[PDB]
Amino acid sequence: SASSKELLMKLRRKTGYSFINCKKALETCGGDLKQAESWLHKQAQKEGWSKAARLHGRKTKEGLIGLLQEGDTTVLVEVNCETDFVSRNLKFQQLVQQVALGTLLHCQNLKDQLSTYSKGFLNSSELSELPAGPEREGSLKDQLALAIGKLGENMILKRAAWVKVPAGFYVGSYVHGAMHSPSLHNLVLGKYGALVICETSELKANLADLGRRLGQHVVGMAPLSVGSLDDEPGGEAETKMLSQPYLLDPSITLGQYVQPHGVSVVDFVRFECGEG
Amino acid sequence: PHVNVGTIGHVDHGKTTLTAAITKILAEHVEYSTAARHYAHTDCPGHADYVKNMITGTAPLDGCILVVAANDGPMPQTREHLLLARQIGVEHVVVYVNKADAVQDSEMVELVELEIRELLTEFGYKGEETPIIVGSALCALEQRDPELGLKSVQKLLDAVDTYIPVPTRDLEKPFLLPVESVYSIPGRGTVVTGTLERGILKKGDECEFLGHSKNIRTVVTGIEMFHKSLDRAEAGDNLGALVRGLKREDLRRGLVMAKPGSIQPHQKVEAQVYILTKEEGGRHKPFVSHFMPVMFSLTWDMACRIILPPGKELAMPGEDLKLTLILRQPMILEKGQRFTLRDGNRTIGTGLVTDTPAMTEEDKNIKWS
Repeated sequence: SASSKELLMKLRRKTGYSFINCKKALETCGGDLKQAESWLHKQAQKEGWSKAARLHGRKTKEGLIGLLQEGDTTVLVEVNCETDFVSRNLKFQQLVQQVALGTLLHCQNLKDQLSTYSKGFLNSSELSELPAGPEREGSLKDQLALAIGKLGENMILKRAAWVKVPAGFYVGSYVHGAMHSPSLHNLVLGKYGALVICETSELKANLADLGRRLGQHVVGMAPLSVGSLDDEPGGEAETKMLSQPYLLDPSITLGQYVQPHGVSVVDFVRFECGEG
Repeated sequence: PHVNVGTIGHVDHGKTTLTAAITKILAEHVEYSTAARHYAHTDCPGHADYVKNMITGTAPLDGCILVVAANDGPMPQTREHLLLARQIGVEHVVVYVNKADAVQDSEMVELVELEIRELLTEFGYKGEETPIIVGSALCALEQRDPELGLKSVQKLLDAVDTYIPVPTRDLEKPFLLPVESVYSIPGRGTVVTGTLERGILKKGDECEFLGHSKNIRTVVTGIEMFHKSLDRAEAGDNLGALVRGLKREDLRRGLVMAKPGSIQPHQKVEAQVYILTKEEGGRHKPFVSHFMPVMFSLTWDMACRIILPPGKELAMPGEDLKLTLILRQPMILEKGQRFTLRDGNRTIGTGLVTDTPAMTEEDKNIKWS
């Protein structure tokens, strides 16, 4: 009838679940919208896990790198999916946010030093067992399941990295191929993400550009190690960061570029979505 | 006529099945042909892939076939599927609602169609006139239940033939012929060979060569194709044009023969550019602003300077973006024209002109080699 059709559409517009799921929810709850909706949500998690198991194994080379900086902590996360159509979708991006916040909360509870910076990583397994934010329920593993059920694609919590910095240290960061999404405050998503840990007594308020530039250099030149200021320039094929031809001026090395600013590079993290 | 169509939608919704059903029905990146035209069917896994194809001109789409499953209905990413179509210039879409063919519920399907038309309208398409065909790609492929299988596929094809228009030839535009080679015919005169880029050329039309220090003007006395003397040539045709009162010495490759005073040389351009990965023969490292590669377009080449968008200080291999390029000197660079960028002896990028902005003071102040 027209009345039942209206109820089905109304439940669809309201919740976003599939038409068939909405239809089964309504007939199961006697055509009662409120009950149907509640029913659908309750089934969501189960549906997700089941769907996640079915798609588990499919190639997921696309996705996003997320960068979240809160106070003196910085986290970098990689979440993969099957298509870039999904990596561009807001629902996927919201999942990445939940993964970043989940990582941030976990880190701001770990080792906090005063004399030096702290760094750490998390593999797929470790990131998955992490507690979902105080908003949702269960682990990020459960949130991933929910997203997989909502988008219909296999997805993977690939890895994470975090860094905590006391006074005397500074973190330069850059995300390349950023995606616009103003609803995810402070989070920056893209295809490449880099963190450059520095030691410096200069005020952080005067290092924003330098910080971004060091990050740009790491993304564009992909160094394999920090290297040293004592070593000689290494040409366009150099591996040691400090000896590499500076990205925005090959005439000088990265070390020669940064030294004058009263900043020394002591470590870095480079995430490229879908690498290895 | 040749038409390019691409299938967009969730992979589990039937795309590949439909594409196969169409293949088997017409047997009585793929290619098939209906009564009306020749079809080039494409089904790329992603957004970046379609954009790359558009820029490179490899598979410029004239329309899309959006495949949606009746049970799930539109997915959240369906939004990005339509944003992509809108972005690469597709203005016509045909929809195929694929169902569990279990003769389910006509009302549900109706709501699916309704939602789809709401979406189409939302993204600029005319959702009310968009052809939406309902059926089962699986039945059509397995030669079963013709009412839902065969019938729906035949209706889809008819809808594609009618709603997706053929690619324009631009025959309304002034003719433009990039000179590929020059030679003489004993007793007849000088001939320039090349392939018309747009418009129409008729034996007798006045012409004008551009790209030469001096502006040359004359008349086309004869058209030659396959050693046959014609009186008319069309955009896309490779021909030989007999020029009046001119010697081989006065012409060369790189010049452009066009309708008198119809083209205006350009030195500044904004374009969509795809940067080649190392695997595709491109660079290993990224390039930054003021990078000076050589632009190759039509039958000419010229040095140019790349200007990254404000904010961006680098561009990575495998990426596409909008860039501003400044030629060392004006050349025949039209909107819609494609080009390549070479550094040394290798191509590092491909482009498609989007605008021909007026050269600014700053651009004039550029310091070259």
